[PDB]
Amino acid sequence: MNANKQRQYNQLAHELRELQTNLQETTKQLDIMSKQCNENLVGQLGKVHGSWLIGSYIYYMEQM
Amino acid sequence: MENPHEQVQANILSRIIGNVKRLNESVAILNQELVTINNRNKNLEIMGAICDNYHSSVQFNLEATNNKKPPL
Amino acid sequence: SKEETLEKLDQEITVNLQKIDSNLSFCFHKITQDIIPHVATYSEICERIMDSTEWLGTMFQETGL
Amino acid sequence: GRPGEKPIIHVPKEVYLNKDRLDLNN
Amino acid sequence: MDSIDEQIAIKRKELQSLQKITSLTDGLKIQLTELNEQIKEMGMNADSVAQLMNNWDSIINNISQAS
Repeated sequence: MNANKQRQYNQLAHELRELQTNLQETTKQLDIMSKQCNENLVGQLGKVHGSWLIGSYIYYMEQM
Repeated sequence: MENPHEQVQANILSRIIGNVKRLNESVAILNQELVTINNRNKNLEIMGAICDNYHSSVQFNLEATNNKKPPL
Repeated sequence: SKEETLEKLDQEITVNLQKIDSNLSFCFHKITQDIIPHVATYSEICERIMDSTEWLGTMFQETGL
Repeated sequence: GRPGEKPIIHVPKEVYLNKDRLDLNN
Repeated sequence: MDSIDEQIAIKRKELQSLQKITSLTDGLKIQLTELNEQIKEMGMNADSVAQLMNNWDSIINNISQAS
């Protein structure tokens, strides 16, 4: 077949390999950042801080 | 003489290569942003760990002595 | 019909390549115009959370690092 | 990156004073 | 020119490869959209957490004013 088609497909393969590597990396990064979100932000920070705040709220509203 | 389909397909293949290159650039910048945001956010694990530890500490301190107040 | 098959397959390759081009462009637009700004908003929200918790940071770091 | 103020609760002494002393004068 | 059967078979294999490419790219599109939706959900959760944490500086300001 045509030489230009040959070279085009051949370097398409390389670009797709590199894209696959970048997708592995972004999967890793998204997993890590998600983990930080659900466990630290919401599971640890949000849960405990909201517990303190809402307990204070119910107590000081009971102060009526 | 040459089949025009061959030429048009070569052209569209060039376009697709360019588009894949743009996609690669965008994904690389996305990865950079994610790395930066995680590195900056690393302090929040510390904050959450200490807050959770303190919460558990006060909970068992109310358990240990009989000073735990009744549930409102 | 034996020659016509080659032309038919050529047309099929053309339309398929056009579909691939469209799909790849859609992916690029989706990423660039949606995911990156969302990540930026998440970063700003995390910074706001960090800002609201500075006084805890001082309270703890001043005496216990 | 600058550190926070060691006294967290800063008394707004200056703004209150600069006007309250004139109010007391008036 | 090359035996017709050879050309046609090569073109069929290019057909089937490009058909997998098409279906796979549609899958990639829907996957990216769903990932964007998930990031939106997680960002909204972070926004809610930030809104909850926003009471702390209000408390600090109230104490400073009452001082």
